Amino acid sequence: MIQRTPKIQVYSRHPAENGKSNFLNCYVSGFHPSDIEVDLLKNGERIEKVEHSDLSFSKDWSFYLLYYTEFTPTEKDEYACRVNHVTLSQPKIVKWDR
Amino acid sequence: GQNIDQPTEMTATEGAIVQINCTYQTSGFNGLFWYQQHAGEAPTFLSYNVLDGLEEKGRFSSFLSRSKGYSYLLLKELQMKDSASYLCAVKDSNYQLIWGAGTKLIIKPDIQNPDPAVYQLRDSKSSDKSVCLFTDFDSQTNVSQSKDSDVYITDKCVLDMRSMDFKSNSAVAWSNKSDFACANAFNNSIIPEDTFFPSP
Amino acid sequence: NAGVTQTPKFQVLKTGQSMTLQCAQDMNHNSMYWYRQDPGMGLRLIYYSASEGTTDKGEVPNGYNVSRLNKREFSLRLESAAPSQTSVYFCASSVWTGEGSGELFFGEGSRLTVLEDLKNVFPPEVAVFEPSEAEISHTQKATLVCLATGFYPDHVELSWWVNGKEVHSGVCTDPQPLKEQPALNDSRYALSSRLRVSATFWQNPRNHFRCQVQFYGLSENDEWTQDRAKPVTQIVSAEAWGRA
Amino acid sequence: MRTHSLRYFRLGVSDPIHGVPEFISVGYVDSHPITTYDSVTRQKEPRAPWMAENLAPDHWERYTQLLRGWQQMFKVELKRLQRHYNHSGSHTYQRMIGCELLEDGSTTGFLQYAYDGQDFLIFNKDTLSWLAVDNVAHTIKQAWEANQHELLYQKNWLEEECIAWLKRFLEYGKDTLQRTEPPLVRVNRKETTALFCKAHGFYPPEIYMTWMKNGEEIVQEIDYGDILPSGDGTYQAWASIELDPQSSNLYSCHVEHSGVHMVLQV
Ligand SMILES: [Cl-]
Ligand code: NA
Repeated sequence: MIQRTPKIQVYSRHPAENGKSNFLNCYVSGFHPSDIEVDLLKNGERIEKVEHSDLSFSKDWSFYLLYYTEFTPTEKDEYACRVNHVTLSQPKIVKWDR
Repeated sequence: GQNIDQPTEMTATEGAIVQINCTYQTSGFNGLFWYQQHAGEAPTFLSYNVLDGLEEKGRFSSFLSRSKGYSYLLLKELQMKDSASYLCAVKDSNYQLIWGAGTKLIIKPDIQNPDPAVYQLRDSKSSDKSVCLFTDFDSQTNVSQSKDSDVYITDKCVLDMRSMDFKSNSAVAWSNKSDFACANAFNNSIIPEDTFFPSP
Repeated sequence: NAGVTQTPKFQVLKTGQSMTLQCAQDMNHNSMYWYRQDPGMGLRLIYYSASEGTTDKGEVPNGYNVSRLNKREFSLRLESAAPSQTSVYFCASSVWTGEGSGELFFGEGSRLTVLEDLKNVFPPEVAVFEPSEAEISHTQKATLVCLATGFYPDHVELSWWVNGKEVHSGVCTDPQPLKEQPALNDSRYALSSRLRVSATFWQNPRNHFRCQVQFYGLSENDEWTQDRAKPVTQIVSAEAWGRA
Repeated sequence: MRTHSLRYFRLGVSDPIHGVPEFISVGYVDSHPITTYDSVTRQKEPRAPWMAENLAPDHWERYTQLLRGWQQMFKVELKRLQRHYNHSGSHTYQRMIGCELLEDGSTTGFLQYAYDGQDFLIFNKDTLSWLAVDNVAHTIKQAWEANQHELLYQKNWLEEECIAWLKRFLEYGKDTLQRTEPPLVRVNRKETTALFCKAHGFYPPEIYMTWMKNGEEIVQEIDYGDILPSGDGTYQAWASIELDPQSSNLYSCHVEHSGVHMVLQV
């Protein structure tokens, strides 16, 4: 059967500016089947208070999810999104580029 | 609210055509069903319509107009077996059935050779009743209820002798009163002029 | 291939008595329903079961309860019977619910009469009346009449038996009984039936005619305190022989 | 109004892991979830506040019972498919139904099924037939098409009932669905050197962003980004094009959103 790997996009809710509170989004989409694991990383460590929307359905039968957490971006702290899926041998990490 | 309406009763003649109407005002529409229910029996599925037009099924046909919110069940070449109640029901937006009160269809048989007569039946040694039988009259005759409280008169009933392909209407009256006689039993009904009254 | 089987067909109840109606379907259907039918209005849903393992109220659930025991069985429970619950109860089933064109399959129905007291319950009195000699010579046919009178409630089944076998050809039975006192709410009933045969069949002296009325009334558990005989479920019949 | 749609999805999983439900059903108006049901809660619940405040509890009670029945039907259908496919392990079965009320007033309607995320059966409400992708689907197609009344019922639902539900929900959530928040658009330079056109803060999510070179658009060089949710009910998008350092050219970003066109010249 055809299994589709997730597309991972990490971005902020607003245009990021140092010292101003924002939201770090990780939009995971286009994957199939639905079982998936997502964690937001700060300096390589997992963030605890991370919220996420319910599983959502696309017209092409794939699924998407939005994981997010509130944060204040600085210059020293690096953020990333870690996603694991059946189509992935090892967990894939995508860093938040700004 | 949600409402279904159909006539209470319809009477037609054997062999003729009858059209049973059903109008509905509902919250949405997911189809209209017709059911047949003989007396003392279970309703049975007849037909179903969702889109506009006429659908045929043997001697029966069902028509639907969604814009007018009305349907009819058309019965052609009526037979005695068609005597029954016909129930119309509509599924609303939440797939709940709203039932009409039903239409009772009464079929009058075509009496080929009417021979109206009132006969005195033989007494039973185990009963004090005298029994008279009005029979073999044309289907246009109506049988009225008794005016006397101690005289009992049943409505007319069509009987089918399958071996002779013969049908006949009949009604029964009885009483234990001393003055009860078959000559006056059906005096409250309009009976044919040529009704035969055999002499006692 | 039994379809929908519900029991019992008739039942008389006293106010406050409990009662359970059974319903089984062997069509592997998922949805089951319980309706009541009353004169002058459409079927009204009491309770329904969209699938095995769930039930919900209908339009008139008050006074009733249900149990979807399994995929096949859907019982209806009247815990405290009330006179307003006098009705005809129908159980139905369909393959699924929520599908548009799926029709209902009904059981044969259960007629319930709930009475304040059983003092007015009566079995029928059955008599047979032999054909008029004037009819025989005038029409070459012979009509026998059976009268079942004075019964209450209207839970009767009338059948004709010719030479030990039940017949239907040439038989007419009143579809509705008459009230012997139409002004009374608790009036006892009367029912008439005719069996018309040829004159030759009636004039055979060995031919046997019998009208039979099955009455559905009280059972052993019903309390009876009247001076007359307890009006239990019974068969009352009357017979006649052909004559030459 | 703009174009609006109502869609209902179903997902069935044959052998889910311990926590995952075997059945899920969710409804959407445009991109907004409105309702949800699953085999764990076994309850029909609203997912939009304007849905909860406009539908009485009798609505949620009725569809809770309906969904419980539909859950079992979906399981039976998935068992039949995976048996005819001779497939072991866990497999998925999906359903999508819905309609669109277009801007000019016309309507569309659709109903599809999928097995393991691939098209399985597709309904044609004009020819009243099912399109089958393989012979397992062909068997189902013949069984469904033998019931002519069910085809007529689905056509009437897609063309009449679905549109009626959509207009009803459109009125309930008009403050959300029929509003407009214009985008904020900016242009950046990045050495990937490429020009990035970025928009954010807009609703509805439908937006068109393209690059133009000297008044002419050529979609081959343009890199289109996905329309992404920001998390506050608004959306953001971008589009990039690579610069030609060997010749001078006038680049401009074009953004269309809710009947308003925007041009940013570089
Ligand atoms: Cl809904
Ligand atoms: Na109740």
